[PDB]
Amino acid sequence: SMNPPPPETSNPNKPKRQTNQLQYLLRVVLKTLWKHQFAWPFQQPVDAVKLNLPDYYKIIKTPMDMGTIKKRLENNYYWNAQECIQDFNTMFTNCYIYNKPGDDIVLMAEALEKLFLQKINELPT
Ligand SMILES: Cn1cc(-c2ccccc2OCC2CC2)c2nn(CC3CCN(S(C)(=O)=O)CC3)cc2c1=O
Repeated sequence: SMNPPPPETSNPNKPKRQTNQLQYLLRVVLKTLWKHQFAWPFQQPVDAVKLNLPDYYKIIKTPMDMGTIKKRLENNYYWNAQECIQDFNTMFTNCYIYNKPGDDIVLMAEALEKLFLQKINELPT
């Protein structure tokens, strides 16, 4: 269909290894964004079938969403915090390059992104 398979969320052949930055990404960054009143469009992959968005996956090269990021963090999928930060950035980029600038979805992305960037400015060493 219009929708790709969702990104992989677990890695069965990697060690379990935390870093205090990965702990912060889950317990501070993701948890704060997840509970935000504007999170809901970003809590799962964009369902281009159900939302009737035939151009979405033509335009977006790297699908990403916070449900995938949440599962990745819970499964210790990321080897390092920069991989996770990259996924958040991708998610926001996708929204900004696809959607019309004055739309609610973009207003919502911006509020989430400000919060994200403020928490990343406080990323522990
Ligand atoms: C990340 N994302 C999520 C949703 C969405 C995924 C699941 C459920 C709802 C979703 O978007 C709802 C819109 C209200 C925020 C979505 N939907 N669309 C298509 C339209 C919907 C209507 N908006 S608008 C005029 O309201 O800003 C423009 C984009 C693009 C989307 C996107 O980039």
